[PDB]
Amino acid sequence: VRINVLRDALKSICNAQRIGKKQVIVRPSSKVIIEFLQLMQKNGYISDFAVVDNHRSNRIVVNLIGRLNKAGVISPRFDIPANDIEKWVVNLLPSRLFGHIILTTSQGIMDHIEAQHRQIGGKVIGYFY
Amino acid sequence: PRISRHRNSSKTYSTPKKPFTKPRLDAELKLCGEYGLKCKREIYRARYMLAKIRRTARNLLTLDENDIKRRFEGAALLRRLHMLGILDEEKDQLDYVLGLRIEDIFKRRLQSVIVESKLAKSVHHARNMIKARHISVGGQIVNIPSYMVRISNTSRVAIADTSSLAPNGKPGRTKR
Amino acid sequence: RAHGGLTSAGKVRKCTPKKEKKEKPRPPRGRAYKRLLYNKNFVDDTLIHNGRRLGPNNLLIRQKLGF
Amino acid sequence: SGKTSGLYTARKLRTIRRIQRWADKRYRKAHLGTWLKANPLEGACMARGIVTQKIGISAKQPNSAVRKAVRVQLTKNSKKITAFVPRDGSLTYIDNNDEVLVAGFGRAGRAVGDIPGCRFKVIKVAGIGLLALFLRKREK
Amino acid sequence: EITVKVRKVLNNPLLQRQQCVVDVLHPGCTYESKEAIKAKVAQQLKVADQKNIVLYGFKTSFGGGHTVGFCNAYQNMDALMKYEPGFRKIRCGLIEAPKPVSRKQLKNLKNRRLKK
RNA sequence: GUCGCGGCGCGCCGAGGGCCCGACGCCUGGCGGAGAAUCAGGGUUCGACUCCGGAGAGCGGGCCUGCGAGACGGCCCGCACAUCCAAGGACGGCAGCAGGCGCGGAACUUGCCCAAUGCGCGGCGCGCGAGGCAGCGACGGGGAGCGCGCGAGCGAGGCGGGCCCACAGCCCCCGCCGCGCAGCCGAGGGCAAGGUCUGUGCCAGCAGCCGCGGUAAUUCCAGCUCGGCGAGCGUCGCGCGGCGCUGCUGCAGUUGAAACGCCCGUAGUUGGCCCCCCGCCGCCACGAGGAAACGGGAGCGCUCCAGGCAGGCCCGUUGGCCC
Repeated sequence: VRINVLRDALKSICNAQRIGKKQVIVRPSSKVIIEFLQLMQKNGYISDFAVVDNHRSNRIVVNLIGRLNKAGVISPRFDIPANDIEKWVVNLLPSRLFGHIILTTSQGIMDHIEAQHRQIGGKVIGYFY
Repeated sequence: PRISRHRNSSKTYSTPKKPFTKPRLDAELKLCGEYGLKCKREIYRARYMLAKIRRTARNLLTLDENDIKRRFEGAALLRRLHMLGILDEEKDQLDYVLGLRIEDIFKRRLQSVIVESKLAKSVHHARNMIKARHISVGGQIVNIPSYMVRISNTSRVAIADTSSLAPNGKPGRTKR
Repeated sequence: RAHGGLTSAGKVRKCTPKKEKKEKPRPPRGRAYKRLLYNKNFVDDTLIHNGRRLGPNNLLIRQKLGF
Repeated sequence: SGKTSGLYTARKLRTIRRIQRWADKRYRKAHLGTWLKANPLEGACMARGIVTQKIGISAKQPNSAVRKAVRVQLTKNSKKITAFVPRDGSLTYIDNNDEVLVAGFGRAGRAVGDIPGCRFKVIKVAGIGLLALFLRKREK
Repeated sequence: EITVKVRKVLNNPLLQRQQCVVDVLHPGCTYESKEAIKAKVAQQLKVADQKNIVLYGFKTSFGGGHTVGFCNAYQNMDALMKYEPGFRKIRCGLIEAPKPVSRKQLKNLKNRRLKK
């Protein structure tokens, strides 16, 4: 059954953007999906996301602004040395200047840039550009 | 046992991965003709060091400006090149180091500094003159044509105090 | 009798006539050789460039070297 | 295929590599140890030997020639090697049962060119390299 | 010119000496020997005794000669005789040279004397 | 019993201890790490030898002396394989250093000295095949040469010095005398360089590979030219890269090699969401402590360099700092 939920939803978001659909319905909802969506909304790759809470897992309806090229999950959630986060960006993201690798840290889920800013390593939830 | 084993040595000359490329080969012959280089091994030593210095600047590039290591290494790398007279004195930035070409290393040659001083008026005559040690860098007679004069010693390089021009004794054909 | 085999040991090497070396002067071995090869191609541009460069061993370029 | 990628699947990944790394013919020849035991030149650049007989081999078609060769018994392993003496007419330089140094043709135990069954070729005869004899740099 | 200015002077109270770096700025032809240089060396040293001054290690540099050598100048000749490597003192004649065996000969005799 | 803990030996008393998270057994042309090679990153490969720790001194044992050795340039015995010999007896051990032999494709002088670098012995200097120094030495690394000039000029040498050195030497510096001095693979392509003349005629040969040679060969044997490298160039073996052709990054399985015929299934591996607030996890950052050489790197003109930690009219001159 669904072992990775973020990946299944992000693939749907990319699939809707391919057929130019603004609104997508993500059937499984999770706090990690919630946070991943919040970070994309801040960087403005996605627009407002509205969660229809149900008495079960929950579903999220996300309005897209048509500005995301690609999103992804890294399985398994590897351990990254804070020093080598640059290597992960060099290969996964195109260009040091553009694109966001999304990490998880004891401080909190954070951007690769923010991770460099305080030099804290962590686990990679996924990546969006 | 035998501290001769403890003494070390290094590979200073790098061969081309692609050995026979007609455009690169001919350009190397031009460099060899223009700068009076003996063999393509001569060029390789200069090419290797241009690469490593530029690589060091690229390593410093991935460091933040004024990083303790970046500032310390950055100051030293820039200092040595203008100290030798290879890089523009005013620029003193990593980006300017990235543009350096082996022509700069060739210009540092003592045999090169002579054709600019008009002492031998021929790289091939400069090479010949250095072999007979008729050129002295500020009180140091030099038999080797790649002295790599540092910027200050260009004023010092001159015909040798030993018999030659303005002779100490009888030099060459006057002697023989 | 086409195979020949061990009986045909030698053959064209033994059959060949001996044409002698022509006496030649030494080349200017040294950076000078590089200097003179440079004066053959990039400087002059006559020995190789008959109007345009024809290559180091072209038959037209030969005989212009007296060969 | 999922290529077992879990955070706790690191023995499986290691196991798969060690078992499936043996499929490659070149890795197999290199690390099985079968070549070392079976090589007439076992971990040697070359070996001394006596010429069993001077016999030419007919070349594989299309090429058609009798490439003069010498069968050679090695001093180190007493195995018989078929070594091609090279250049032109160099078989004459060799006499039956002369000392001969032989080195591989250069395909690492594989036959080189039209000669059939020639994993090796002659380099020196009775102390004198065959080219040195051929160019007359050093005579027999 | 024998420009032996004498640098890095160090008085050794323990060895009763004043060893010192020496530089000779002579142009063109070589300085005329160690012993001739020694006469000027004593004057610069100011020891005023010619015998106790001696230079260990002389190298003339490529081209121009700025030889660096280390003159040992002692307060007393008998301090020099108490504290001088025998080989250098053998060269200067301060001490004579009782010529030895072949070192191997000492070993061969030692082996036989052990056999006794 | 030992210096001492311990199945470490002995009696006694039970029934354990290990294992598909691979035990046990077997094999290894298995010393291990510091490190090395190759290289974007990740990997791969190799650890004889310098430093460290082990282990052994033909092979097994067993020992006394000693503060410490189960010591072999101690002893004793069993097993080999020896040497001296007057035949009664005696006496071994170069995985020390030279040197011999066997073997292998493969590897140096029965060379000289303790003066440093240490160490042994005792306040008054000897011992050291440790180590140094020379010899051989294309393992290799680095620097110069074979020209240049219209006629300018050396260094390679030689001969005396200076100096070096345990003494020699070599270097370098002086005066004189002055002998520049190249090869090894190729030109059909890949892959740089002849739409030249000879021979030969699927022969001889060439050719890593594709190919050339069958009487007009761009491929052989020669000449001629030309190319590439360079006091080096070719050849063979291997490692790495190439090769994302081992795939963690990062490979494929319809048909090029390849989804087990099908299904249950234990280990194994993987497991929707969900509680903020601590506890153990793992995880991440930051310390602390644990040899250098080595890799990097500061500073520095060995005449230049490969070097070296030196140097200089001096940080308390340096030799940081990282690994």
